[PDB]
Amino acid sequence: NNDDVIKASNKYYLNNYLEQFGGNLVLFQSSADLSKKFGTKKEPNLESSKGITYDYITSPVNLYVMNREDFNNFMDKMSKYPWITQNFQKIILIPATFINKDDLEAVKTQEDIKGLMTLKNDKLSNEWELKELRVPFERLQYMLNSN
Amino acid sequence: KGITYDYITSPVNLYVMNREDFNNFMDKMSKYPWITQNFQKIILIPATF
Amino acid sequence: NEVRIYPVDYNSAPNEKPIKASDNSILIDTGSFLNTAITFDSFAEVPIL
Amino acid sequence: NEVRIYPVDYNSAPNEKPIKASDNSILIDTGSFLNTAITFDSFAEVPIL
Repeated sequence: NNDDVIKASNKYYLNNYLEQFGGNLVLFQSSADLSKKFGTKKEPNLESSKGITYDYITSPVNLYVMNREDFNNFMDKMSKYPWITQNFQKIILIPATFINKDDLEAVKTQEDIKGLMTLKNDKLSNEWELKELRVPFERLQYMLNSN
Repeated sequence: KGITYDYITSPVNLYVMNREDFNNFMDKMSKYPWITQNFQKIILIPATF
Repeated sequence: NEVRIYPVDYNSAPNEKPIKASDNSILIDTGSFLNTAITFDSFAEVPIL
Repeated sequence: NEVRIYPVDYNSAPNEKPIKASDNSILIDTGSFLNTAITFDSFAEVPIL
C-alpha cells in the first residue's frame, strides 16, 4: 500500500470470469387476493389482500411466483377478468436460486390454474454464494507472471 | 380525527399493530376493498420508541 | 418519523452552558448539536394497495 | 429495446480467452466489452392517444 510506484504504460485485460444465475422465476405483486373468488363477468368482486410478512418485513400486498412458461397461460386464463389484471402492481424476474422450493406453497383459485404458487407466512431466502469468483493469491501472482 | 401526537396534529389516523396480527387483520378486512384502498402509508417503526 | 444522532461534548469548550427549559431537559446540547450528526430517515416502507 | 455497440479486440492482451457457453457463442468478448461502448436507446417514440 506504499506510494513507491512507477506508472505502467500498457495494460490490457487478461482473464475474465462470469458468474450467473440461470433460473428466473416470475414474481408477481398483486393487491387483489386471488384466493378469494372473483366476481362474474358483469359483476366483479375484490377483497384486497393479506399480510405475508416475508423476510421480517410485512405489507398488505400479496406475492405470487410462477415459472416463465405458466405465466402466459395464466394470463390467457384470466383475460376474462380485466379488473383483476388492472390490479396487478409490479412484476419482477427474480432469480430462482434465492427462493427455497419448499417455502413455496400451492394455491387453488375458483378456476383451474396450472402452477400458481405463493410464499409462506415466515420464511427466509437463501444467500447466493459466489464460487467462480474466487482466486487465490498464487493465481494472482501467476497472472502477473511473477511466481 | 386529529390525533395531535408529539405536538404535531393532522387529520390522518395512526394505528399500531404487531407483525403477526397485521396479516390476520388484512384477511378480516378483505371483504371491504374501499377501506383498504384508503390506507395511505405503512411504516415499520421500532418498538422501543 | 426521524432520528438525529449527534455526539455530546464534541467541539464544546469547557464552561459552556447548555440552554434548558424549566423541565431541566437539554434543549440545545453543547457542541455541534446536529450541525455534524447522522440523520436516520425512512425507518421502512412496504407497498400499499 | 436497446443496442450496445463495443469494439472487439480493444485493450485485450493477446492469449486472452473469451468465456463462452456450449453453443460456442461469445458471452464475454475480449477487451472492454461494454465498459467503453456506445449505448443506443430510444429507437423512437410517437404520441399515443
